[PDB]
Amino acid sequence: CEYLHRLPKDTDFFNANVDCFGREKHADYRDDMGGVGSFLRQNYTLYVGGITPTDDIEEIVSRHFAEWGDIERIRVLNSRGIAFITYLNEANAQFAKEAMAHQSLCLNVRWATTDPNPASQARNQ
RNA sequence: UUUUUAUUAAAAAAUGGUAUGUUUUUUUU
Ligand SMILES: [Zn+2]
Repeated sequence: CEYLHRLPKDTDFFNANVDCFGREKHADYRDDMGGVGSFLRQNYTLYVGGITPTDDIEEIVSRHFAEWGDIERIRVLNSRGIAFITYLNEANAQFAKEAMAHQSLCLNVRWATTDPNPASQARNQ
C-alpha cells in the first residue's frame, strides 16, 4: 500500500488544512458533526454514543479507546450511553474517530460541540 | 369564329383545474 499501516505517534504533525488522516478539512464543521473537522477550530475531543449496558461503561470505553492513542480526558454519562473521550493530539483523535465508527464495544461516533461549561471553557482555553 | 388552364388550412405548453403551510435534543455547576 501507498499509505502507512502503523499508528500515529506523538510527533506526526501535518499541515493545518489537511486532515491528519489524509483527508481534507472544510470550514463549516458540518451540522451533524459527521466526517472531518474544521480548520477554523481546534478541538481534540469527539462524541461517541451507543450502548449503555451497565455501570462499567467507563472501564469498557477506556479499554476500547486507549489502544488507539494517547488520552487526556474521558467523561462518560452514566444515565445515557454517551462518552466524550478527549485525545492529546489531532492525529490520534481523528484516527480513533475513523476506527471506532460502526464498531462493537453500533457506535455513533461524531465530533464534539462547544462546551457550555464556563469552567470547562476556561481550562480548555 | 376553334380550346384550355388558377385548389387557404392542418399542433403544443400555460391559463385550466386532485391549492397549500407546517413539521426529530452530545456535556453546563
Ligand atoms: Zn494501506
